[PDB]
Amino acid sequence: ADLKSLAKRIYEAYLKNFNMNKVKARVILSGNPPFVIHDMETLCMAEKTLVAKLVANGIQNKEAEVRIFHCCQCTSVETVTELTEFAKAIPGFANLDLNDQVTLLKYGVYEAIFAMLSSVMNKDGMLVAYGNGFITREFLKSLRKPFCDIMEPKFDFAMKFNALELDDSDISLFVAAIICCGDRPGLLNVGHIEKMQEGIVHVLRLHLQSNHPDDIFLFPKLLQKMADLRQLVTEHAQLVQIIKKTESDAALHPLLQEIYRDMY
Ligand SMILES: CCCCCC#CCC#CCC#CCC#CCCCC(=O)O
Repeated sequence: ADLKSLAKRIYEAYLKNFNMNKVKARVILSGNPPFVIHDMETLCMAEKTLVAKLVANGIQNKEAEVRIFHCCQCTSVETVTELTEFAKAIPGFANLDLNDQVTLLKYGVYEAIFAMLSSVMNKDGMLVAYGNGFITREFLKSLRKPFCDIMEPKFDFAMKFNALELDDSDISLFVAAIICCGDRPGLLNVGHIEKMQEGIVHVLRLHLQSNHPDDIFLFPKLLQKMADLRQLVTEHAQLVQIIKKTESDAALHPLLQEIYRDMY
């Protein structure tokens, strides 16, 4: 009935459940300041401070590229936990069957992750380790294949996404819409999910109209970004499969393995 109140509920749930938001990220990115990781020396320095356990194995430590990939996985795993609690604020989600809830999150989490990753990215690098590290885009590109191909497509998406100049009130509803997709494979009650999707997308459309009167096409632009994210995730899963088969040391967190299993 009152779509403005619903938009605010989602926004407040977004601020409460995600450790990073765009406002907090910009404060850090503008200038315990973040340690800058721009080469192997500064990577090893940062690890010894921020993730000492990971490099406390002496000569048995993993290769630098594998340690980085492992840190990315940890971030993903944490964002999954945050996304699962955020989903409860979406009208109708908690009323869905448990199996449908799992399915929606299975296919949505990485689309949501790459969307929200844009908030901690600029053209030179990205915030990591809960805002305490900044790793340069060029360093990540300098890694040996195939690890240098992980983040660059995400930077490419983020640069265009950030040019839309969304704020957290927009992003929170966008992430909600990502989760409420009625065309996910294997859904039980597609009808109820489609109605849930229609409701949240209705809220998103009205919010964008009020919050961005200067950009009349912003809503269709974001619909297209949702399609772009789906393709970005499919391509990411393909890369993860190559790493799994060709990099014996690059262990995949079990929760993420289940997410990728039978996805695409
Ligand atoms: C001392 C800390 C050093 C940080 C090193 C670093 C780094 C780079 C980074 C980072 C943040 C992130 C993320 C989510 C993701 C993803 C896709 C890949 C994983 C997955 O497939 O889940």
